[PDB]
Amino acid sequence: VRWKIIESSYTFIDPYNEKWEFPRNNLQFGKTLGAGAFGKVVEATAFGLGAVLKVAVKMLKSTAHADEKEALMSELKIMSHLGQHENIVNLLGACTHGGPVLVITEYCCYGDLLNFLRRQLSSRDLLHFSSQVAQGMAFLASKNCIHRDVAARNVLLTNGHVAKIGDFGLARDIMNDSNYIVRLPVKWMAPESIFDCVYTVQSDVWSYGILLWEIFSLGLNPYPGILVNSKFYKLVKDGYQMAQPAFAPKNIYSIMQACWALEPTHRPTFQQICSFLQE
Ligand SMILES: CONC(=O)c1cn(C2CCCCC2)c2nc(Nc3ccc(CCN4CCCC4)cc3)ncc2c1=O
Repeated sequence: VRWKIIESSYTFIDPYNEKWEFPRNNLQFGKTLGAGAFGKVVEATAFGLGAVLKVAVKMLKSTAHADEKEALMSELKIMSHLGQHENIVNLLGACTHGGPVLVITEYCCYGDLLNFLRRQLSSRDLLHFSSQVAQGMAFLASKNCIHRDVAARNVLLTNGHVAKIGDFGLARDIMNDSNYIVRLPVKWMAPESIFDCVYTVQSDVWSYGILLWEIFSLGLNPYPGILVNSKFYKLVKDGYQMAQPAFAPKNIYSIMQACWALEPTHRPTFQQICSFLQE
């Protein structure tokens, strides 16, 4: 679904600090980048932030009620508490008074990784995206935070084509995206998450392996030509794994295979992945 802080790094608190408040009159809205069922994000210019800056602003749609306004405040609260990292879309501000709740984050000018992969690209660039995402994920794991939608569509590229992850669950067009199965991104999910609804850092690691396959296939849909149905679930349960992508060095495919261990404890950690990638 969306990002979640779990217990045991140690979790002292379950996450609004008004230090983040920014005046909404100092934002000018531009184009819409995307929207979900209850949320949307627009690009904006913010004047005097922290500096005149292109930023992304997340807000509710008209269709949202108090339940959704709370999920948005709850996302703002998680973001305020995690702290900053180069490979996360960072919180910059919020407007929680004088109007609808606005959450202000870094704008990533190159858009999403999936579309970038699909549109020259070098092997070193692919390895960098892979490392950048792994670093963001190790950061989250170090904060006892689970992502639960790791996927190329959910990695953004900013200046220097540096990759960032973020919690885009409220602004993700889920209802009109057939990769979410009546709604879960099943082709990216670990078996324990499909068959037991269990979600852990290790389940995120499985999804990371799927992301790697997307990157090194240059954006193929996972499990090419295979429909999500009974046969699909039996395959993954029975240990079926996608073939090595055309642009993956064998050592990178070995990371995927490791991420896809059926036993979650036999999967690597994100720090181990970063370490191996740096080598
Ligand atoms: C924590 O809250 N932040 C988010 O939800 C953000 C959402 N999205 C997005 C995450 C992906 C899903 C949508 C919001 C962002 N997209 C960009 N960059 C971006 C630029 C261009 C495109 C393409 C725009 N066009 C596509 C067709 C018509 C418009 C997409 C993303 N920069 C930041 C964010 C968030 O902080």
